[PDB]
Amino acid sequence: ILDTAGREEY
Amino acid sequence: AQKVTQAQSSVSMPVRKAVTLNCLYETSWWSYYIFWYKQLPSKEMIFLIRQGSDEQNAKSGRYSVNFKKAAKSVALTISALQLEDSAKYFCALGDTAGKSTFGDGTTLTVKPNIQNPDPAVYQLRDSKSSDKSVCLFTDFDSQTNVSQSKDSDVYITDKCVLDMRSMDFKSNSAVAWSNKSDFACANAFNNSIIPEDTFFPS
Amino acid sequence: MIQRTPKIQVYSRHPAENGKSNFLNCYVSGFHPSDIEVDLLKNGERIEKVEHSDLSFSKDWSFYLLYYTEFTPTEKDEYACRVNHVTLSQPKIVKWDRDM
Amino acid sequence: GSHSMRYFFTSVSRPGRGEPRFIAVGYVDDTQFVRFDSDAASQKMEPRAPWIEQEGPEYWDQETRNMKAHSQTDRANLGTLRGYYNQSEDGSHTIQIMYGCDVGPDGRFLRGYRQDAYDGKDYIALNEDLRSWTAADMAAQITKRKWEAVHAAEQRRVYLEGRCVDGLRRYLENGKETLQRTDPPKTHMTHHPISDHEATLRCWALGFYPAEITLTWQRDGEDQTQDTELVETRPAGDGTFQKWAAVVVPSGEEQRYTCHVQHEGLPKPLTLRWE
Amino acid sequence: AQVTQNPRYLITVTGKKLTVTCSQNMNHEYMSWYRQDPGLGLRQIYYSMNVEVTDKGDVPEGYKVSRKEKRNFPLILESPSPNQTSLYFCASSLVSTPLPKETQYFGPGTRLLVLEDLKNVFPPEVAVFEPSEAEISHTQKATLVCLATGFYPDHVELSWWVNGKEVHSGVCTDPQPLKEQPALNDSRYALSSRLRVSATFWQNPRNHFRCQVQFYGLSENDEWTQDRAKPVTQIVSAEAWGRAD
Repeated sequence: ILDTAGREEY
Repeated sequence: AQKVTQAQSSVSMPVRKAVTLNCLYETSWWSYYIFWYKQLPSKEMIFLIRQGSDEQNAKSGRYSVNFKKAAKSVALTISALQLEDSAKYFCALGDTAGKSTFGDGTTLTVKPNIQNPDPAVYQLRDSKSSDKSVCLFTDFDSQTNVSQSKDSDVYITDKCVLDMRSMDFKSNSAVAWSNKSDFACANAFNNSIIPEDTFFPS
Repeated sequence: MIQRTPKIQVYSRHPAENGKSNFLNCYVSGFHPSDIEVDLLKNGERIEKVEHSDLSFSKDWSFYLLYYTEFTPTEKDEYACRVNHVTLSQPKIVKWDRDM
Repeated sequence: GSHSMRYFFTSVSRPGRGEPRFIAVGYVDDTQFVRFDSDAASQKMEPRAPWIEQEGPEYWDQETRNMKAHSQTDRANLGTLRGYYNQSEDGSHTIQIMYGCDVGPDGRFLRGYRQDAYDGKDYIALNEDLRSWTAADMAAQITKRKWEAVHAAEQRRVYLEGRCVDGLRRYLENGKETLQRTDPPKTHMTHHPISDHEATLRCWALGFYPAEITLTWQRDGEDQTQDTELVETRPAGDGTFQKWAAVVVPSGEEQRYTCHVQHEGLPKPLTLRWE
Repeated sequence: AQVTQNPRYLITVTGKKLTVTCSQNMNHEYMSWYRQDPGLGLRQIYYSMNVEVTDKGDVPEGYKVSRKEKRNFPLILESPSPNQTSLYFCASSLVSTPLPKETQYFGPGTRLLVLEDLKNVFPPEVAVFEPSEAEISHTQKATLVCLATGFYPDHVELSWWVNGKEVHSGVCTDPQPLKEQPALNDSRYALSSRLRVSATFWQNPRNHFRCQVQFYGLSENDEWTQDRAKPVTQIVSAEAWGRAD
């Protein structure tokens, strides 16, 4: 199950 | 199915006590969150607490969740009730990608501790007019229920708790009014069971 | 930018036995970037119905892919894998050697 | 007997071919179970192992939505990195991401991983304490400061120690028959004369699972890492793996060499000799 | 740190395109729209996990959204119809799955009413009813009652102002207006509120009491062809002064 997209902008 | 059920539509509990608001859900989601919300009479919506599907029982202030995963039940418990806890509480389910499903809510009424009751019915006249008047049923204790009018041209509100904060004094009241010629405060609350010692001014 | 050349291995899934149904594999690994072209050859001719695995990579970030097809080997039929990549001047042909 | 779950994301800018390509694959141990490809027709996360096909339509829709959100942020991150490195819109570039968790034999958390790469090299990685970041260069240092301000580490650690472990257990249960297997390697040796005074001994291991294996050559007990050639462990394509190790030996000295095979499926290590 | 919705109240006619804006300046990735019919829960319309990511909720039909920048998440109704009459909430949070102590923020709500025409919109009349002398001599307290009547729709806010300042101590307002003609769907409404003070406070003639009702009605640019005054957004008040015994 995937992690939730978020807090990963470079 | 995908459904959140709050089976009690209304609950009433005395100040300083504890209440438990139930929530059952059906879902095929196996990784999720349960949210609890508080909606004020102003309809302002306020997030309270979140319970993760893989977490221990959530706890925050006077709120706690009793999460029973196999039962799919996540009741919310509010401790040491205050009058400001009167609201409609919503239970909700959320997945791992922004989607959510709400239950339809439970209305919580926190009843004040009226320790010097003095039930009475008063007539109040308009600040400006010659005809207009209002009847006020006030100072009854919390166990009195005001019954809705069953007469179309008489208006009666539900009961209402005000708090004179500086005096540490609480009291209930309801208001009734009418355009009728024959309308009188002795008859206004006829369809409610009111205390036997209710003061009607001479 | 770092550029890595594919390493290429051609082999059968099971030990090769003439006349018995098998799978022919071409495993390309250690390459970067990810665009790559891979054919399986039978007697120098491109085999048509060829499948491949979904792109992934190893601990050092280089990619790997398996291309594969069903086949029944003989003593007369030569098999090979033909690979092209930005690190290669021309297609690279590695022959299937069953007795390796 | 520990286990793993891992996701491998690849996002490739294609200047001259429109939108970037977004790919992701998931693994439990050395078994793949899901895939996504923005070039494929479905636009959906798709099953790639039989024990994940039980998952219902809301699981696939939920995974597809998280893939779509991931792809948009990779789309923006390609542009950000182009600016950090003073590159061009005409250049193709690659972002790679790996993350996942290991559980023990009881099924509880043991370690978590999150690591990002740009054009085949480390860019930024979550450290082992899941509270700290290693930036590989000055560009990544900007990203590190951003991620310290927005509680990135905690956001990753909540997944790695939570949802990740809980999904891994579910999959290990649902695919228990295949995922708990341990196939020992079947071994043999070939012999190939190079000259009339030299020969190649090749030690073969076939049909083993999981993929991790050790093959070493000894010469009279001596570790022999002199001219010992070793290939990349490769997939059979039926769920098992293959490897070989070779050494060139002087003709007539064949029996002075031994091959040792270490695999989790072997009670004791195997020793092999050409005889 | 707040979620803003504009407008908070809107009365519009069937089929006239409208947009309700939602914004927050906390750099939140996640934003979501819901509608709440009376007595029910929140039904998700659309939500957005980050810039340029949108996804349908349970009830997307008749609605569109966009997410061009982090700050804004507008709700667009291409052709409003009466069954889109509802209370709309925008919510936001830093990420789509918040951390333990992280909050979901809600906007104040948008009361949207879609009508065939605006002919039934009516501002309230407001009256203040002075305390009875019998309550004063029986309790040494004095309750004022405010009554707002004849208004439609029920888009009102009632406040009490004593000597120029809003008060909440001693106030109780009905949680919901009631219908004056419960048989009609277009019934006008009434609302009541009480303010209780001490007898000595009511008996000081320099004390001033104002009941104020803010009515949210038509805008200036709404068309009006009727004889009576256009029922625009406005404040209606009634007052009383204290009186010596």
